[PDB]
Amino acid sequence: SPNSQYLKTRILDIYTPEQRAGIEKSEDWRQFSRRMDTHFPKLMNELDSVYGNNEALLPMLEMLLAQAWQSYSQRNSSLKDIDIARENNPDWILSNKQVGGVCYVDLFAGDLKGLKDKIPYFQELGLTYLHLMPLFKCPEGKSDGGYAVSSYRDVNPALGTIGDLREVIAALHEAGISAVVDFIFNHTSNEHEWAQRCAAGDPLFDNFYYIFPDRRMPDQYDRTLREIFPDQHPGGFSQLEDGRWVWTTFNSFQWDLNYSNPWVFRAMAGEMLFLANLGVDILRMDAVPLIWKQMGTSCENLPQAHALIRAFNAVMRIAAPAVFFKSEAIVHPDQVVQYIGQDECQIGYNPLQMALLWNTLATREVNLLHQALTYRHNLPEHTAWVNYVRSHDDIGWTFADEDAAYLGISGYDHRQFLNRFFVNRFDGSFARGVPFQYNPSTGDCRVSGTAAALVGLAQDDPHAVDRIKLLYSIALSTGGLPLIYLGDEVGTLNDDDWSQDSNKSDDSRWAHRPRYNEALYAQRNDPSTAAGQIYQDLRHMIAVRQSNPRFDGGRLVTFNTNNKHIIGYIRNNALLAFGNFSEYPQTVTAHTLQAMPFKAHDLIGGKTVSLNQDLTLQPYQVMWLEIA
Repeated sequence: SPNSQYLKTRILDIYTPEQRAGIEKSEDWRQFSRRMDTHFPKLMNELDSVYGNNEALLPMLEMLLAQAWQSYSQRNSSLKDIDIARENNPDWILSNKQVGGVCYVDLFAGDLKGLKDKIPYFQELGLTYLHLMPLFKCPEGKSDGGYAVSSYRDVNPALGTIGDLREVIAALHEAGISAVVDFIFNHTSNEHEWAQRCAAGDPLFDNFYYIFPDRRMPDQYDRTLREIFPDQHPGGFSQLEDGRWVWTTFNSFQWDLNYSNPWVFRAMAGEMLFLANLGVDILRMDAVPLIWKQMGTSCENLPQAHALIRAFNAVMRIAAPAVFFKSEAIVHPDQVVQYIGQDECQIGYNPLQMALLWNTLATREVNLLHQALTYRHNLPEHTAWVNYVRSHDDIGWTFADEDAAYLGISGYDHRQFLNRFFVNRFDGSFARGVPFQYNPSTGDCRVSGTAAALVGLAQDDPHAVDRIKLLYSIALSTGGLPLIYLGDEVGTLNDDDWSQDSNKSDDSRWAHRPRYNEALYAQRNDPSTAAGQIYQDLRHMIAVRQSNPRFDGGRLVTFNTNNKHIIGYIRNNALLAFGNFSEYPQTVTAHTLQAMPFKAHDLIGGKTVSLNQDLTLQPYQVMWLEIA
């Protein structure tokens, strides 16, 4: 094994003796060299554990670090300031000041120039964090909504150019907003140069994917593979026109990159460095669990997958310290947290909390949510959750069967009910959702639909607006970076005309992917409209959250309310939150509140609340009570 000093002197060899002396004395090299010393041992250890005595490891690493230096050398000085800032403030992600949003550039604002025009609106809403959906080249028609990448460098012409993208990031940065983009590193589209060249038998792209001669290995692999999109194909493999079979976890036009090849890592680390230099603050690590395969296993959450993401982490610690990771691990809760670490993904989506928010609206019972908040919320130091109500994807019921069993709940049966309820196939259901990927061999099913459609706003349920307010309050107050699915703040309903479009007809997720609703955004300042009610509520909660330090950090302690319909938790021993999930008034008794101060200010309603008597919460009422 080499070391940091060794590789530094080999990196410098591209300069003639005269230049070398000037480079070694410079600021950029000093910082790069210092960071090499601090972080290279982690990088070496992580890559060694995956590749071992692979002949390609040394020369790949020298090539990678040579590019890391070039990349950091070129790096704009504005970004180097954020590098130093975040290097000295690892907990920036954990501040109550952070409130995030997500949107498609096309659907929300037409193009990138239009998105830039929407930046004053984001400031009005209070956003410090904006996730922009896949921006780069993708095949015509079906492309998993941008997640089948055909070019990591060529921006979608319908969205604009790379120059427009740079202007956006710069304008966002001026407005105090972090730019967040997808790092689609598990797979490319079948029309990507790498894909074509690999399949053509170009030796330069040998083993960039997993291509098999026949069904022998596919059949063996399929024994233990989960099916993500059963509607498209069975198992995890698709057949090429020449009869060969390729690894396709998702759609058949999405080919799994082969990380068992150390050159695929270098390739993707090179793409990561490019995104860093555009000024991306947070990379959303798409489909993290799938990047390592092994016969006999589910090819999910494998030790080598975690190792590799930690290798990517070290590359950023060396060449772009500002760049943080957002893990997309939509899996078992035990496996979800294993991606969250300072040396892996600093943050990650919190599907457990999200799925239970919706569960609790359906059952009216807080049990699973309480359990999850009690035992699975707190994280290691310098890490945070991304708490959300809805997203661009379907909802999966990813609670732990083991957890639910402790509460005498059958996981399988409960998911049957949830799916039936949220697609309006249970008596008296307020939800108006659409089935997604019903699998008849596994009984599994997911749910599409917007937040507003799932709470009952489409049929004007009198309780609808209060349900949205309740859900977002919890995402905003539990601890973690809250993410708003833009459009939710005005109660945007489904695109009910999704399925008659043949490019979308087999993908029900398009139902909750509607265009900018001009009518609802026009109503946002009108307190008589649902759009206005929702908007003022969320804006108020965003304001409170950002200005009140009782929300700071990601730690919480649950408070047993002794009412099965009411959630309770405490932040920083100073903010006590209650959330009523029943559509009827519900009471927290004087007996339960004995330890609390006699009176407390409620940041939601603005009133003083007397806690030395019974406390009756209105249907779906939320309280944020300052107790210290």
